[PDB]
Amino acid sequence: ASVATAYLTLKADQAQLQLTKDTLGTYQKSFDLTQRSYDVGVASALDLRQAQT
Amino acid sequence: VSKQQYADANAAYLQSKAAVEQARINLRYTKVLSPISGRIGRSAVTEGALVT
Repeated sequence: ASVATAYLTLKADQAQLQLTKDTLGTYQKSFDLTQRSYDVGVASALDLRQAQT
Repeated sequence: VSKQQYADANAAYLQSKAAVEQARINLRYTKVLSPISGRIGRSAVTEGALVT
């Protein structure tokens, strides 16, 4: 039972890692669009800092 | 602030500065100034008359 528990825990945490790796890319694309919108002059630094955080 | 917000604020400020000049024109019209320099005749209207 301990071996099966640890194997299922690893199987779950790898999927968690992949899904967080997708969420990070989504946040990175949103930051790139906010940086473009700030470099053209439509957004301010207050939105750029939130997209950075 | 962004540059577009400053452009909007500058546009609104300049529109108000033109509206107050539009008011100053009509305020300058109530003191009817002589358009040219010359000899003035007699006044066809007196004090208390309504003009249009």
